Amino acid sequence: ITNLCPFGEVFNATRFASVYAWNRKRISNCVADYSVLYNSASFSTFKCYGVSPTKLNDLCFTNVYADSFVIRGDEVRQIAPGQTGKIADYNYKLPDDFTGCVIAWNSNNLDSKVGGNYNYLYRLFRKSNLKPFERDISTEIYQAGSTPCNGVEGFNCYFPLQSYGFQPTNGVGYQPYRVVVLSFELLHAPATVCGPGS
Amino acid sequence: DIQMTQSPSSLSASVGDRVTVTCRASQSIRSYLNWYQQKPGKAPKLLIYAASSLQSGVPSRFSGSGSGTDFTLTISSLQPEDFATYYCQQSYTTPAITFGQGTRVQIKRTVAAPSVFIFPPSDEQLKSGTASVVCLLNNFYPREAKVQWKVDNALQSGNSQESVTEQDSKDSTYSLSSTLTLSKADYEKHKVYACEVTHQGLSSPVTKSFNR
Amino acid sequence: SVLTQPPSASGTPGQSVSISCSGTYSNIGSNPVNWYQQVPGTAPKLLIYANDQRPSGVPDRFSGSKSATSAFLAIGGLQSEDDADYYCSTWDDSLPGPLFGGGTKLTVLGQPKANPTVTLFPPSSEELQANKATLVCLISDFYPGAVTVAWKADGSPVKAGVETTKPSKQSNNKYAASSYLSLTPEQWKSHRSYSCQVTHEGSTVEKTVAPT
Amino acid sequence: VVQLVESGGGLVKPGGSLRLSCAASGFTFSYAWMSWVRQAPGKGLEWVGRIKRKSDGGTTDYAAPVKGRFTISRDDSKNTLYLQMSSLKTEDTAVYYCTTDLCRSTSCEHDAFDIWGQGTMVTVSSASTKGPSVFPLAPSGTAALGCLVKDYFPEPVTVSWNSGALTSGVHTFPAVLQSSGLYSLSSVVTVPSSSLGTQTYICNVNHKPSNTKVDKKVEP
Amino acid sequence: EVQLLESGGGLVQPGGSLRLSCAASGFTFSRFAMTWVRQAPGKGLEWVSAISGSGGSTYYADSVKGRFTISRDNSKNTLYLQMNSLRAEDTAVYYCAKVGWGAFDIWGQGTMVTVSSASTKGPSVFPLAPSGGTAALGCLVKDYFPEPVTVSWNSGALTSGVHTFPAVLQSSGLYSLSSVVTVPSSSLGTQTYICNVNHKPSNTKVDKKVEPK
Ligand SMILES: *[C@@H]1O[C@H](CO)[C@@H](O[C@@H]2O[C@H](CO)[C@@H](O[C@@H]3O[C@H](CO)[C@@H](O)[C@H](O)[C@@H]3O)[C@H](O)[C@H]2NC(C)=O)[C@H](O)[C@H]1NC(C)=O
Repeated sequence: ITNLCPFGEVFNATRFASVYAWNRKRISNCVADYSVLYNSASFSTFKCYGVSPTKLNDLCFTNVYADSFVIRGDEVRQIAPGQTGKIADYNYKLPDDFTGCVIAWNSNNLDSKVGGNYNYLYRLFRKSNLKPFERDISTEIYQAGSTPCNGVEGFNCYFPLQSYGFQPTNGVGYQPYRVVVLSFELLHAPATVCGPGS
Repeated sequence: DIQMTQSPSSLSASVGDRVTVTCRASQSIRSYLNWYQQKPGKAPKLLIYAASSLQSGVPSRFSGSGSGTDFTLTISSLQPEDFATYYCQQSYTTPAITFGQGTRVQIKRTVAAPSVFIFPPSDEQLKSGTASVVCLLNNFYPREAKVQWKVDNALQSGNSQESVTEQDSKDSTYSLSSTLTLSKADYEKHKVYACEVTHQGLSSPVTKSFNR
Repeated sequence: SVLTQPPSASGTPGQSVSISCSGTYSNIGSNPVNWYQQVPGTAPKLLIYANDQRPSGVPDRFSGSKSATSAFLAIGGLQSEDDADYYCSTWDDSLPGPLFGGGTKLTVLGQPKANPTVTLFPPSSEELQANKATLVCLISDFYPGAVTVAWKADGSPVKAGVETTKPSKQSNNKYAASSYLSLTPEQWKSHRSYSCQVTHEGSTVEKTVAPT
Repeated sequence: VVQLVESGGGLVKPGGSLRLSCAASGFTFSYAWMSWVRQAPGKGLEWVGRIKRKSDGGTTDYAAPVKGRFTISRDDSKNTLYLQMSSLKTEDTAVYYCTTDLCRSTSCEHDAFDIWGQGTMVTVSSASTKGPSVFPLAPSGTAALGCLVKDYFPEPVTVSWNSGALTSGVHTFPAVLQSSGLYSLSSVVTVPSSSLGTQTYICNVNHKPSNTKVDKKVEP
Repeated sequence: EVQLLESGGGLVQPGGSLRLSCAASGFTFSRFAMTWVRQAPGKGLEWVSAISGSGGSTYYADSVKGRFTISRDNSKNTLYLQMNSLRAEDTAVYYCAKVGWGAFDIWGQGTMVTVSSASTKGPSVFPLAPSGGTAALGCLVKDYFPEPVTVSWNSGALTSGVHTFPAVLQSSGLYSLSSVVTVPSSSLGTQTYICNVNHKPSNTKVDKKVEPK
């Protein structure tokens, strides 16, 4: 008798978090068949850094984290380690020594709305870039230049967030894409998340 | 334009029973469906958002499920405070939000006899030229009741106006009022005015009267 | 407190290029960067806002990037309509308004190279009798549209009196320019020859005139 | 803590115009989508329109039955939403609610209306205003006494008992429309018959459209 | 849809003043901050001044601080720029733009304001005498101010082969340009190549015949 990991709760969720407020669930004390995901064909992106999907079912880790969020199709490339741009710098930043995988798929038929889906938001302004796995959920008025803002929107003072406004008629590069990031942390503690081959 | 359809239009269940309300859209709305509760005289209250998510503070008895074009609101154990009209609403078309026609949820309970009172017309109203006799039907269920006005011994026909309160949120009973409107002279001409009520909770047709 | 851009850029149609823009941490590092396209004779059009965000209507071949103290505009699939001047802009933590770079003229080599036509005119006798002298040297039908003109009196480089326009596109989409040498009638007659040397893409054509 | 209070509205002749305002407090009005939702007497909820927040363009969208006649505007300076109604028809007679959605946190669900106002009644008809006449329904184990709000127009009227001290057993009936064209209702309350000697019961009737406030004492 | 129409531009002398105007259309003018950006001839862009939606906040660059005054009138969807103590360096095409997400998203086509300190002066026109079977002649119009001029040949009779080059701005503060006609060596036909230059601001009309030397 084996305890299987709750992946469907993460992959098959009614709502995904906005990338700026990305969601993280801990995976522990279960058995995960990773080859099921790698060979699912439903994922437009499946890139693993620090390991190979072929050996995932034979490896064990002490902790597994699933980070989920929605971004544009043309922003999925920024999830890889050592990239830059609006998402990598201001919203979600993977470390350069990242050990895990990056899984995305098109969600135009789930997260798009006629007239725009403004529920999915991204951070547009930030003075310093995000550090790996950092989460900034602030909504303070961003100040550009020297003029103080007094907490009001104006000529040099802007709201830090902006909606995606996903529409089903948008081009594929702009369509919503659900992303799931699996991180494989391994310490000198007992490993609790394993593949079927161990 | 997405149109929302609800069924049934009205229902009546006992306390502690499970109730189901369905919602249909003319086209798929994905998961952008919300459920609202509107008690009489109050503003709508959000119960379920995103098809299945329960709003904070809403009792766990309420749940929702569905996707695409078909959805369902469930109340696991109907309570007397749950009397209200329930609406589903779609937000898949952001520029054109539409609601469903609504479903009236009512409470089935044990028969309750009415406490009937009869009120003679005001003396100040008699000065103004009109006469109103109010007959109270208090805390009764079912709502079906028969109120017959009989001035002296003749049954009246077209001078009575009835109004019934909504089901009470605590005891799930109705209350009815029947007003007989006549001119001062017609009221001064006759003597005994009787309000005859017959109801399932009444062993006999109870008749309250006043003489003047 | 100043943004610096490379003054020019060149590419064949279809190629991709990258326009650079350097500064400080107080401007590009601690404030968002914008990019603007401007074809001569028009208003600047917004291409990139918030470092790497494209406003509505901007094709995806225009890309934005940013490092610690520098920003970059990438233009994939260079097209004829991309021959324009591109300005970076950002804010500085010490100023209330945004700063602009010097610009960067991107030339899309749509047509094959065309050597310039040079026509040097001596001063007119009427102008000489008016105690003035002007050497006019007209450059026409050259592509790309960039030239350097050098006047010489008996080989020695001239030191004053040279006024030259900027290149300007003609009806055939080839470019033209003109240069003027303002001399005194005494200086015009005190030399054996004056030469107008027009350089284009390394090679230079020369026309000379002499007093008669 | 978040609250919305509609103001304005009342009786208005067909073709007239009204401007409904609703006041926001307890939340950042500038960050919230604002909507209007109306409900005619016993007819169900209907979406009227909505104005997004400044950050998402501040654009408006209106339902078809009101497009071109109603104008929605916002004034973030004063935390107030406005609905400018014109060419009013008798079909526009309804209670108008102002409302915002579930996006004041990290999880955003626009057009899920969790905060609603109390709603202001807007009546559209050719009839004129008339103040009500209050008559006592004097009582005789359990006795019944009440007040009769006779002739008034338009809706609504406010009735309480001892300024909110008496609520148990209070039954304020829905207004009947008389053959006169004006409404009438009654508010009754059951009390222990021993209460008539020790306690005094008076009804507080208020008809804002007619600017009439009456406190009538129902004596045994 | 969104449109920004600018006006109120012209020529002025140092120390003078001029009020620029820009009418907005196609968007809610009260909700968006506006800005002025000028472009010197042949040079780059420079932010001039900014205004808040209601006018409660003004922003000025140090190069125009204390002299220029920005303002708007929401009762007419119009933004104004009041320029005082004009300098020669203030010469530029002043653009009208709407502020959006830290950038100027929509721009106006611009109005030209000129600080010269020069007199309206008529031009001096001299001929350019000619000499592979193609002859080139023309006439030089010198030291004229301000723009523009209109040069034609034989009162618009000859159109083919006429190239009028853009004018050069000299340190004189005066303009100069040249027009040339390239005809084949069959030049005896139009025996009189007359160049007609018109400077209306000067109302100076001067005709000059260019005879081959
Ligand atoms: C999220 O939901 C989807 C379905 O909505 C889940 O997909 C299912 O994936 C399994 C794994 O491959 C499929 O099973 C297979 O069936 C085929 C025949 O169809 C068989 O040849 C294979 O050997 C395998 O048994 C299944 O068909 C597919 N669909 C359904 C409805 O189950 C997906 O697994 C869910 N995500 C997670 C993380 O659980």
